[PDB]
Amino acid sequence: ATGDERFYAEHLMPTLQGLLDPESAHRLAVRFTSLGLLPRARFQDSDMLEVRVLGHKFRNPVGIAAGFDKHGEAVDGLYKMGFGFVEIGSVTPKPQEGNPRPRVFRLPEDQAVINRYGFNSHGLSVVEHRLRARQQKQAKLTEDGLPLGVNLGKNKTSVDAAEDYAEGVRVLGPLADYLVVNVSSPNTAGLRSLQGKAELRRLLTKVLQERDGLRRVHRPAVLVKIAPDLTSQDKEDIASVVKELGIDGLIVTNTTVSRPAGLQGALRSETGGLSGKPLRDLSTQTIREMYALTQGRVPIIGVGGVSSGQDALEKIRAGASLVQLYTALTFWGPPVVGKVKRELEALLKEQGFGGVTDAIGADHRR
Ligand SMILES: Cc1cc2nc3c(=O)[nH]c(=O)nc-3n(C[C@H](O)[C@H](O)[C@H](O)COP(=O)(O)O)c2cc1C
Ligand SMILES: COC(=O)/C(C)=C/CC/C(C)=C/Cc1c(O)c(Cl)c(C)c(C=O)c1O
Ligand SMILES: O=C(O)c1cc(=O)[nH]c(=O)[nH]1
Repeated sequence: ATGDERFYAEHLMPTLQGLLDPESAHRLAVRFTSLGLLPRARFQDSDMLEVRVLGHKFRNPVGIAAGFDKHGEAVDGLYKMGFGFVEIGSVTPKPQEGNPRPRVFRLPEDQAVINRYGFNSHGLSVVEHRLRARQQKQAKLTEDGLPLGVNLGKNKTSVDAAEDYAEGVRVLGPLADYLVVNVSSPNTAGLRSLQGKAELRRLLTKVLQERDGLRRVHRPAVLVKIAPDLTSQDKEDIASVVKELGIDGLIVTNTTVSRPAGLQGALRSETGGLSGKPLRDLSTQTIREMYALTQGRVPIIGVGGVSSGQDALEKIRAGASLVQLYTALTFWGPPVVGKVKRELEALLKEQGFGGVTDAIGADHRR
């Protein structure tokens, strides 16, 4: 372990969190990232960490989850942190404010966060222009194993959900290596009902048609991001639709509306999605289920409570080809990225895997 890891985790981050309200801290973190006010990412990615999936090379399998850089303001700073891929968003078609403040809450005793942002978004046009300003820089990054994902949401007041996602595909699809159809935010009324079989098939047919209409060089993979709170029936239905339509992958999972027994944080009963440690194993089990239901043939990006190499490898062994983290960054700061990667490499060696690829879904073959 490094001096920076300890300094950030034990001193700098908790001291600053003591001084800054959650959303102010989030805004400052985005600003610091965009400005490159970041510690040295000392860890060099080994060949063992490379993954080929979704029509792309990923230099390492650790990405930043959606919701950190909602508006595509900090993409390059996120690569400088050592993330193998960056996901921005969620982005809505029209700009919208989201919910009133406060709308993000720390649960320090649980290493968790609850948020009810409600898709605060600069909107498609602003994000489009932001991504266009660095489009060729991104093309080079992608070629060098550092892909970009764009996560799409829907406006609060929109009368046609499928048309919102279609607009996102048309506007940001040409700027993305992959798109995410986010049907799992707990903070937009009626959104999670789009995970239902009939609604999902209709929505995804339209999304895929719009994607297929993009020029070849500008044609992204399409993934669906799902909740950790689905019934067994819901999961069976999603797997069926994914296979029927040839959806490129799944992101598993969004935040939970559950409140696991044992939460200690004073703010545990705030409305919103819960992330971090209490979500971890619920998310891992959802990855495990979805991998089995799709016969290991559908790439999964595993997300929820990853804060160590062990957390990452558990999701990989459960069936994730790639992982993301967010809440761990909020507690431990930028050095957490190198920590996860270093620990993951060590564990892969210890468990006799030649690399990440060999470990994907390994628990299912035990
Ligand atoms: C403050 C906050 C905002 C988020 N915003 C989004 C979002 O806009 N779109 C999305 O798909 N997921 C969003 N998420 C969910 C994360 O992408 C991720 O699925 C979830 O937090 C679990 O990972 P973690 O435990 O590493 O944070 C957000 C999470 C947090 C904590
Ligand atoms: C990348 O940011 C940094 O390196 C530093 C030192 C940021 C200072 C502000 C800070 C202590 C942020 C921690 C924090 C938070 O405390 C909370 Cl609650 C959230 C939601 C986020 C979202 O990114 C978050 O980053
Ligand atoms: O904007 C939000 O509230 C949000 C979206 C999402 O998909 N997940 C989440 O936890 N929050």
